Amino acid sequence: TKPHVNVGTIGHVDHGKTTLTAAITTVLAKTYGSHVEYDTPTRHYAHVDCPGHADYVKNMITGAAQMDGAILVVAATDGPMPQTREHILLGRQVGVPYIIVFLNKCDMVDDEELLELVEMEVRELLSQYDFPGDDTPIVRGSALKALEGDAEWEAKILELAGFLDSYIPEPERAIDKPFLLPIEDVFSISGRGTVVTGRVERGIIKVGEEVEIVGIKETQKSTCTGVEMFRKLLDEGRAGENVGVLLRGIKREEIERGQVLAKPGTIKPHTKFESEVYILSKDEGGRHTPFFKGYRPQFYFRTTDVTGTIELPEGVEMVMPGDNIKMVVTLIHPIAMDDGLRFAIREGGRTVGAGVVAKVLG
Amino acid sequence: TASLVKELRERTGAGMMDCKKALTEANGDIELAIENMRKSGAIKAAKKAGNVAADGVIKTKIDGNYGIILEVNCQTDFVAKDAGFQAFADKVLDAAVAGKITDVEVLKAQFEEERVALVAKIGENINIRRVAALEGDVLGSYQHGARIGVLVAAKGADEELVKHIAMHVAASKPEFIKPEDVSAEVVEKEYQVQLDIAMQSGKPKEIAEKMVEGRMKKFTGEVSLTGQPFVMEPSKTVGQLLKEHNAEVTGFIRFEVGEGIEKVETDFAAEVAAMSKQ
Amino acid sequence: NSLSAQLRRAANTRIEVEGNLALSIANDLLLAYGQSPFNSEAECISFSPRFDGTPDDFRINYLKAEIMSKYDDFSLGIDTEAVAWEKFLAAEAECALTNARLYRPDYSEDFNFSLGESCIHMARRKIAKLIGDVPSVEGMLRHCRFSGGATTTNNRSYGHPSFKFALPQACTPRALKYVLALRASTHFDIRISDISPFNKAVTVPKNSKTDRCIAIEPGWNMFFQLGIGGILRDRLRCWGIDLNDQTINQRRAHEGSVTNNLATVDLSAASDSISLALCELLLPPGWFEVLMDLRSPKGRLPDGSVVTYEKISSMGNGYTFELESLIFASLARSVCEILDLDSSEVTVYGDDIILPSCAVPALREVFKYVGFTTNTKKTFSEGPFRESCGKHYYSGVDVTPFYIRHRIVSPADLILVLNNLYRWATIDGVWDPRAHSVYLKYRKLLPKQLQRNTIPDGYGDGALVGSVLINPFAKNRGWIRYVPVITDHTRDRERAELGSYLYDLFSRCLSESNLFAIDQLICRSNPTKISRSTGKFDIQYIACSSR
Amino acid sequence: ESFAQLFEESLKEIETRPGSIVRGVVVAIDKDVVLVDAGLKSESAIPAEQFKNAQGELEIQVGDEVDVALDAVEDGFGETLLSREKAKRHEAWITLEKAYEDAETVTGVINGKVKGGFTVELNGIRAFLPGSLVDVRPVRDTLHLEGKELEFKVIKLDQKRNNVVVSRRAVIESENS
Repeated sequence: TKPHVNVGTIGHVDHGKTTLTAAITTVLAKTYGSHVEYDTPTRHYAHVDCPGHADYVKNMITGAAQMDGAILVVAATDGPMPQTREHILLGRQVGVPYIIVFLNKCDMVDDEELLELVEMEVRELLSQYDFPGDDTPIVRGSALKALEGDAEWEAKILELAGFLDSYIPEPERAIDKPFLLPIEDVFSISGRGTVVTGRVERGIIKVGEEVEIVGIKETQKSTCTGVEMFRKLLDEGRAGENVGVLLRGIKREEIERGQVLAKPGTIKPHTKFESEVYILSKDEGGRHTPFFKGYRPQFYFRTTDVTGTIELPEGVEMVMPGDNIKMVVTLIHPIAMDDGLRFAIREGGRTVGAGVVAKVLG
Repeated sequence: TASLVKELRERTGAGMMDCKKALTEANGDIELAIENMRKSGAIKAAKKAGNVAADGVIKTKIDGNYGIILEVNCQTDFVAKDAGFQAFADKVLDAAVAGKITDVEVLKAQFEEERVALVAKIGENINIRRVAALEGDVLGSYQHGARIGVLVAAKGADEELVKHIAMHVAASKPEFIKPEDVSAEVVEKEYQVQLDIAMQSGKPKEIAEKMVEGRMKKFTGEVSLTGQPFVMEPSKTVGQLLKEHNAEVTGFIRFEVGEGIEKVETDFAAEVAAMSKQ
Repeated sequence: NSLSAQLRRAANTRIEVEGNLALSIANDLLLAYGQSPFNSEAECISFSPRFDGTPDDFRINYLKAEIMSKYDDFSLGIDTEAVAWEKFLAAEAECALTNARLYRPDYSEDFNFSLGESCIHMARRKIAKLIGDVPSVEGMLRHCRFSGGATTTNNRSYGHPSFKFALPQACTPRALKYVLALRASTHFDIRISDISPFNKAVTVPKNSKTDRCIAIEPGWNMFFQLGIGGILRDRLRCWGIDLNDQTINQRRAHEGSVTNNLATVDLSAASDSISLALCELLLPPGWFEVLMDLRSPKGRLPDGSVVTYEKISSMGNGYTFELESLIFASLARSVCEILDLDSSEVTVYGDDIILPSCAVPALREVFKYVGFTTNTKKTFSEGPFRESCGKHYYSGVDVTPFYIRHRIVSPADLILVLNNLYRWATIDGVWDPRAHSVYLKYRKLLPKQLQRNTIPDGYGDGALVGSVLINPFAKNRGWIRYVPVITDHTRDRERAELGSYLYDLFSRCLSESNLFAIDQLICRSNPTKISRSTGKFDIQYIACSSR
Repeated sequence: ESFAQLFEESLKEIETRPGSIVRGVVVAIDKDVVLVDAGLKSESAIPAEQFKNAQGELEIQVGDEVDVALDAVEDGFGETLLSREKAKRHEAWITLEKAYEDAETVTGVINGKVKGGFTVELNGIRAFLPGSLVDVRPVRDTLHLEGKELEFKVIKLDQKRNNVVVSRRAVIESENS
């Protein structure tokens, strides 16, 4: 019943990221009653550490972990590092909206003013990359001192957790979003009429509402006669539920799979768009043969495939497997789409890779 | 004072407390501090040397009919994209090309005093992995990411031709140029391997011998650049493309980051729980 | 236009020659390996091999004993499905003997009661430990489904679950109470055609000398049976038994091939062998009650005759596979436990069992006591030869043969046979020079475009397996490589709308509980489309890759 | 989740519903015929009810739940059809009912050792006899006979799930009166 927030650690290797998250788990468990997940009294957290840059680029594109916030571990004994700029840069590139900073090993610091130097330098680093360096939370402390059971030091971990809850907002609920459902099948019933079946992705649909069926063909509108599951006939279409939707006035032959039933004006059909994609390697079950400008694969959006052609960014020609690349895809026919949507790349039913739409185009 | 420490750190890039203690032992003298840090940098690298460097970059550059390809490795993905690491790799590369250095140990020992400072500054173990050269009449060089790069020298054809050929090399990983140029030891290795597969399949002497003898014919072409199907035009092989443009290839070298390293695995959750077990 | 139409033509070109082409291929293949040809249609089925000698000889001799055994067009003999009915009636009489024996023991005949009963108790305790007192209604429901072929109501064509939801299905007078509960759980109309204890028993082709006896259950009965069988399959994982993966038993058979420590045991009449009594003993009355409810107590034969079942369930039942698996597992684990052996050594997939050889003589005494007959020419506890789950190994090497089960007419069948020969006679794509000549010879029976058209292996039998890079019909569109294949030509049928809709809503209802693994969450399941096949052939382009 | 609830509750309701009779709904009525749908494609038709007493418009109504008895293919025979379990085992459990509640000596025969004890087959049913309860003197029982008929008295049975613990020493130890 509690919300779910995906976070992660980023920074230098020996700066104590691991020790920090270990301290997090231990203290949080000690106080309030491959990845590590823990719990606050309010929301649950899933912590993921990135072994590299392209590792979490890939991990972001595949949709495995979309990081809402990340803590930046920097040692005060050292201070910022030459590769920290690349860390924050990766922060912007992956598009993580919030970054919290934790200064580690502050006990070994000689003077407060030095800690102020490190602070101002880090805030400079964040300000350069467009993160709110001045408004960003920084918490001093020691993970090593936290694990040993010292309460005064554990308080800093709880401070970091409090900042983790307060500074990072709750991800928008499915209900809070406007109504969308993918259409898997269409039926024409005698004495009932046309009904489309599916699982509502977001929003709520209620009887009497005017809904817009948008997809391959030219977008059209019809009103909801009813909503029902197997057991009961329902008044409402609440998101996440697997249901079917009675439509009024529309014919079974006028609706295709791949089309969506959405709140009018909220979603639009599109053809050309630019996206960041990842292509599976041979051992990952993808193609062992690289591709080029004339690539013509299938793109799976939520229900069915749509053939599309791609064009590569300037500076790249060959695309080998096992790597991620931004590319511009133009479909042969329009699919209703929003930015941030995830799609699959398929050849004859075999998934060779996946992608996420960045910027929609005309 | 602190305002001096920030000056030292801004001048060097060494760690905060390292600069603090260096300035403490130097009694305020800056140049003395940087000297002591300079002499501490060696052991500072020596302690980190035990770590394995999986990541890195492949730099390649050509001088006229002469060319040089090089791998230099670090232990993280971010350091490889750092400006200092890039400038260092470019420095050693340009020095290798202009100096025509075919010996790895030589220029590895040459830049050591710089590499230990770059290590002390970065905080990760970095070192020059390997270096090689290639010479031919027309040589193209293709770079796919910073992870993999190829240097291809051939006679005739054109720059675009050797560009595409280089891309094909980077993609297909050819061991040899022509099926005739294949090694005998390699052939014997695969011969005995496939023969062992054949005999483990319950097949008699003659049958196995003939089968494997037939298999080597295809294997040689598979491991050879000439026999491989051209990436750009899979409808034809590479040698057919060469014959079409009437040109031959003298040599090629392909480098990829992390070859032979094996990249020792690590688990985050296990480490976390391990520290939570103390 | 003409490119695909040429293949569309050649696919529908009927290739026919004198005599039996299957027998010609078999005899020429035997001849290539220097073996005695079949000089009659009898020698095909009658040939028996010997287990000994070089594996290369045994492979081709076993192949000889196998390949033509399942051919159905033999003019040899009056052989019928009647033999299968004799085996059925016999198996039932024997199951009655063993039923009355399990219920009330007559203490002096044979069978080692001491070992048997102890095995019974132990197996019962282990079983009770596994599944529990009562089956969960929730689990049953979430695994309850319509699927498969004909019911006692719908025939083979209407066997699709859509037509099952559309058309009323029969039920057992016991299991009725289930289909009522279902009816009360939905606002939709749940109908039953009639209420009958009888299920329709028939015979599906198996071998030339004998068929296989298959049972066809009522619709709703199957609907729930698949539920309890589902939860049984889910429960069998704790015993280390994966029924969705049959390769483990094959690997272990390969292990028993060399070491000869692990023995394999096969059971033919096992489906008809499982006693009511044996289940009332081995199973808690909680499971036994729903088992008795959902099962068909009686049965009907095409002769019009009726038979009350001494067995619980034969083939064509929802839980029968999972049930006999669980039971065999219980008994065998018990056997290995009495002998102080690892209980994880025994693995059971259906009636195919693998357990350490030292456990065999005790096991065969247990099975003969509980009504399972031990076939010595099937099970191998000693010789270098071992077989399980479709794989045959001799002294470490796979001797697994192939079968020509049908008279070849269309080029597609010839391609199927040629491809089987390819897979059997090749190692990593290299032809054994013996069979290669037979291949090449009979490959000239194919039209030219059907000759030179090649596809990789595992892509189906729609073409000849070989190097696809040399394939002239390979078209590169985009950077994906497409190749044409033979495809059974289908014309669409009208579908039941409310039936498919109901099937959909029910498939959605219980589906709440079920980098690479995460991006598969994007894909969905296919909508209902009904097709009927035509005797003709079609050509379809598919995407392909060398590796 | 609620689906399993409704299904299970309705199931238990049907089991609790007595007789071979089933639920139905009146589709339509006539003078000599009332049509009631029981959930099968063939609706049942009945002549009788009453004539005129309470019989009239208020008596029977469309959409009212009516009990329909169809025993035609209904099997109380289909159980008794299999003669092996029915006669023997029921009366066996009856004898076992007599056994519990002021225990009586019953005849049973040991077969083989289970883990903690031995199995005894008493008539149709099987039971478990503890190993420490074999006799007064705890001599090694490995040398003792298996397959011989003895007499024991039942300690505890679970009556639903089948587990029966029988004591051998009950007749012997408690012999003296």
